[PDB]
Amino acid sequence: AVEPITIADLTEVKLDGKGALDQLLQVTRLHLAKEHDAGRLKGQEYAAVLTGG
Amino acid sequence: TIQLKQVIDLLAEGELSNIKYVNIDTGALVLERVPSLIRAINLGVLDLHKRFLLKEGMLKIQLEEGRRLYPLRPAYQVGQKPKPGVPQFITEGNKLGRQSILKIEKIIGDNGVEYYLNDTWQPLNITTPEFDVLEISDEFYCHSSSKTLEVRYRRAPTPMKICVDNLDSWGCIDIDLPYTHLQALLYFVASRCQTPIGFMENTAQEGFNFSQKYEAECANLDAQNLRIDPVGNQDRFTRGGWV
Repeated sequence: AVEPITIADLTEVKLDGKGALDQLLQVTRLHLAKEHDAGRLKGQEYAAVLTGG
Repeated sequence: TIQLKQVIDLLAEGELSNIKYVNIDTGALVLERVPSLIRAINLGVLDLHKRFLLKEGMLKIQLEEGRRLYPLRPAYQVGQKPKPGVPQFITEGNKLGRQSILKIEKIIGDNGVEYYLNDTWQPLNITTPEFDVLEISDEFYCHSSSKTLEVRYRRAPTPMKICVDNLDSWGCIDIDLPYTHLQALLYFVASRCQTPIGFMENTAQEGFNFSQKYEAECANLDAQNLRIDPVGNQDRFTRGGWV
């Protein structure tokens, strides 16, 4: 009953992977994308927030 | 003096790329806020026509003795809709729209004489009480000897009507401008659209910067003299006496 948690479990290198880091980044991207689609973000705060986070 | 709307939108992509108007965040392609973009562009064109002449028009009024007020509205113009309560006395000239008369400039009779406009106490003065109406006094009828009038005025084009079925193409629409004032119109629209967005230090000033560039470009066009400019050379020697 010992499943070894590995780097693949944390994150595989692909952008669309299923790693925890990957999916957290994806949900952050979705929230920012909706914010930009509404008239509330320019295309530069989008990058600033992500890089900070 | 025409430009395809297609080219305009493709270029405005290069300066509205930051914001919602034209881009999905992924695969930046034009959205369908094209109606709002058109409504902004029409205002820009009107402003440019305010700042420079770029156009002028002509009418021809057939006088009627005993009349006091002649309004210039698209219900009195030949070829328009003949409202029964009004007699259609504007018999010739550019088709009249809602925004066509920016200012009346010259009034020329059938004899070649030139009457006076808003010059009080002049012999045969014509007064505009409401900026689109000619008030003709009775002394004019007493000494007129003219059965018709010719009017010249500063024009602005009539925008083309967009339609929900026309949302198919939107690229056959033709803006009415020379290309120079296109380069200026780009900055105008960009400023107007970018003003109400942004909360970072450098991103809160894009609207102001675009306004500044718009003013600079207008000044440059004035300096280069790319608009119509009549210059007067009277005779002064045929009155009899100055020779």
